[PDB]
Amino acid sequence: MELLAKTRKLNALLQSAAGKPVNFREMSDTMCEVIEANVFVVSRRGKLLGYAIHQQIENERMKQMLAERQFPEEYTQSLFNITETSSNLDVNSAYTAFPVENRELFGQGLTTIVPIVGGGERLGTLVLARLGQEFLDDDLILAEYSSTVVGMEILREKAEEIEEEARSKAVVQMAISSLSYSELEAIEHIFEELNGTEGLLVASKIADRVGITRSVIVNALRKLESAGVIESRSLGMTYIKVLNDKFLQELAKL
Amino acid sequence: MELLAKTRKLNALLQSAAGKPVNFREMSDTMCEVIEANVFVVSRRGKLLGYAIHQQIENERMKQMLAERQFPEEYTQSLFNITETSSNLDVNSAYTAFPVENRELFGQGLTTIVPIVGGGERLGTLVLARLGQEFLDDDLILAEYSSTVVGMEILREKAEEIEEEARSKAVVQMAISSLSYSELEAIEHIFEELNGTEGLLVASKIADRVGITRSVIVNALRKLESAGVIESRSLGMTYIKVLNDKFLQELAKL
Amino acid sequence: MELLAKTRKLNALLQSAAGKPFREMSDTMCEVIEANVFVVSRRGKLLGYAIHQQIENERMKLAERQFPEEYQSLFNITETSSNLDGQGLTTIVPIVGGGTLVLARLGQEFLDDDLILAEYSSTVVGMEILREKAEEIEEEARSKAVVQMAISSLSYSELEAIEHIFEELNGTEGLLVASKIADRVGITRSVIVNALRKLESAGVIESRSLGMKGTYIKVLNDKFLQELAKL
Amino acid sequence: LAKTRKLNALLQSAAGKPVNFREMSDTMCEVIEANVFVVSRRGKLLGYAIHQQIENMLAERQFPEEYTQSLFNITETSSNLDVGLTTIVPIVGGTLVLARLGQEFLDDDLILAEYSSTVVGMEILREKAEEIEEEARSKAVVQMAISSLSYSELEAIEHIFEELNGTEGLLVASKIADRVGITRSVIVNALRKLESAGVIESRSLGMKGTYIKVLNDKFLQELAKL
Repeated sequence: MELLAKTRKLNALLQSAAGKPVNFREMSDTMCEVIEANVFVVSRRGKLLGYAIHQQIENERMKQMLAERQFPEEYTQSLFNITETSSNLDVNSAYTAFPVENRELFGQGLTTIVPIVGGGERLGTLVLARLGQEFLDDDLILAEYSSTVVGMEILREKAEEIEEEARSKAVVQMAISSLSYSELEAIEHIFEELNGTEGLLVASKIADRVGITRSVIVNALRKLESAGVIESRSLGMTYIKVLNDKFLQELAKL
Repeated sequence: MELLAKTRKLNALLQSAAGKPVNFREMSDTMCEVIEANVFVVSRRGKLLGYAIHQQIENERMKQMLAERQFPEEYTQSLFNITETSSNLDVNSAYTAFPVENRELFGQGLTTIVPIVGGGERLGTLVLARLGQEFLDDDLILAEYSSTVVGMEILREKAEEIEEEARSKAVVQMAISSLSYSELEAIEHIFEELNGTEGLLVASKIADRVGITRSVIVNALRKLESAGVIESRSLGMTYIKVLNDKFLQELAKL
Repeated sequence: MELLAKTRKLNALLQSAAGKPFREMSDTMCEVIEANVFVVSRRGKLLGYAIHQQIENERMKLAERQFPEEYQSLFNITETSSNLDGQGLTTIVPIVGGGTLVLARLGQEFLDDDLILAEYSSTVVGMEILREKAEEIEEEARSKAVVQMAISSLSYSELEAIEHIFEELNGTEGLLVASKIADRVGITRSVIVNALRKLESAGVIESRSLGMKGTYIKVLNDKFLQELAKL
Repeated sequence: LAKTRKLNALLQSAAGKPVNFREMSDTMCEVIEANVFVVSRRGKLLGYAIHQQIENMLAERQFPEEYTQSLFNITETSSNLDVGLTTIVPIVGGTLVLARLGQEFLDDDLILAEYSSTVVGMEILREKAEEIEEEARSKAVVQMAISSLSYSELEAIEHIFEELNGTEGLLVASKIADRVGITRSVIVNALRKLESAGVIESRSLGMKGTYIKVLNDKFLQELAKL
């Protein structure tokens, strides 16, 4: 049919959103439009990475599930049993997206569960729901097309995390490479006095501890701030803020 | 009726290849199978990023340009004029994938040109060729859906190449931070004597013609070999080989 | 007679001035040697000096930071040469090997009490000149690494933005209107925002706003735009 | 005795480049003529050299606990401490300890003992600074290599060295593909990226598999998260 129309739009979104970064919200919105049904891109753990509502049913049980952006733990592990595409599931199924729970009112309450694979592993679960039309081969082409693209974008987000988790640690260590012996001993006792990420630094409370100059403490802060690890601010008679997630971790290796 | 059957085949490859290739040969092979037509994924400058033949054509006019993995300059800048899916462009054209001398046999010979765009930038050009019948909405979906994925895969490669081209320089620079002054000036004169990637390191004069210790050259070479920059092999009278594309470039800064 | 008192002092200055090197090391010798000090580079440059009596001859007077050179006998003076050149005298102790220490004084002529305070110092100087280079190549290369790390975090579009951003600034600092760059190539402004963050994350730049007037950006790395000028 | 200042001059006027203060201990031991014992503040024998071998555990790396704490509160130069003479000179900006049964301890012997005690400090600080230099750089390269990976081969690398259970070992081809379900070409691309940064140095051995040897001290550790 003129399914070609609904694919060009789905493609047109992807044909700019391609590259960085990954936006599951705007992506689920387009699926919601071209599949003409509710969309729930669900993580392995049951977390909602993105979603979009085409037809909204007024139910405190459901809209709440959407509020934590988390599905019930029992229902989450149930998706693992679904290995292949399971189309048009009934309101009396253990997989339905319609715990209404007066299901007589919901005769046309349908549910489609397409697993989201990145080849090597099941990365998530695409959940559909609709009250108007049956899920045909037409609606499955768009659902599976999307599920494949989601899988790539989940594997990308997970790849880019591992990349940056290591990159951030790398620049932290290079910043440490800059320090002298005293400057390191300085930095250690500095962030012990703070005991966290933010705080005010009493530079006179140190520099008497070991007899090392307060000017040494200045180098140690500039070198870190030079590599963007921190950023200090002149505050009365010094405020420092850590700009790196892994800085505190790598520092705690005495 | 199932276009779905032809989409599952295409989807099956895509997810089961998300694990980092990128392989345009594998992609082209499947398209050629599900689209049921010849596939030519063309780079911006005419290079074939990938291909797969469904129907063996008979001219060595094409069998040589295919053997060269490169399209003519004239035909390439012709592809820029195509801004959107052009379907079934005769054999009488300037866009046809069948440039022949004997055209009277290729009346049913056709061509379809789907552009490949991402981020806003025209990345490549998908080209289809078939003798059978005209490309239907059936094939146009599979063509456009493929051309969309090829787009975001080209963008992956360009971002991962930057990821690597810059990382490689970082490893080089990090190895240079290990050197002393004498250790550095040694490396400078070593690869001034080589005048290339590989060569034999005499150093019987090269070291003491300028007056550089033969032991400080070892430490300098061991440090470079530590970061995987180089790799030396032994002999009576040392052979060296640069394993980093960007090492020489970064070293050309005094 | 106890030279220990004069060598305990000199030593108690180097333990404190351990690392972070010659402007203050020259003051060190000028005090304990009690003579003018001139720490001269292998090629003439003044790495540090300190004056004790200050002959106001002005055939010499140092903001040149470079002598009228060629001076070449520090060439030729391979050993400590005491009391060269009234008693306007000079002691020249070599540091060159693998710079040069020059002492000047009106009065005594170093005695034998001695250059052993100068030779002692002249050795420590050499170790700190060797420290200078090692702790320079360390930083000059590591900075280039941080920059390349920052660039590796960019996408193709995020890079295209950066290439244009600092092609507009025409220098180190300046105001940036993120408005128009998005219109010159047709890429999202959020891309420009994302690109600037990745640089600012590694401390390459700083980027804080000026309202709708624009965003002010200041490059904090000496090696950024250099490495950026490579295709 | 200006040559006696020139002894200590060119003995470490090399100076330089790396830090080998075992070669420093004999420099003092030859010229102060002494048994030299460069001791860390906590107790480890950072270096030593013996001119006068005594018919007398140095084997090794630390001293008697409350002999070290005795040295700690020797805040000043104290020569001829008897018991076989003894001289203890502080090293701080470590501890230098001398001993002899010969020309006592001259105050010229003290000059060279005190002057050396200063140069030691500088080279302890230099060694310590250029060690933290290394230890951090040794981690930076590992993390650099790890950033090159993606989802699958991080998981591949995680399982590989988990099975290796140590530094070196043989990897049985595709026996590993069972336990992660990813293409096994992924494993190769993983091992290649690591050894491209000097983290490993592998070797293929035909139908047996592939041998691998970790070359980075900090790789095994940093990989342990997870």
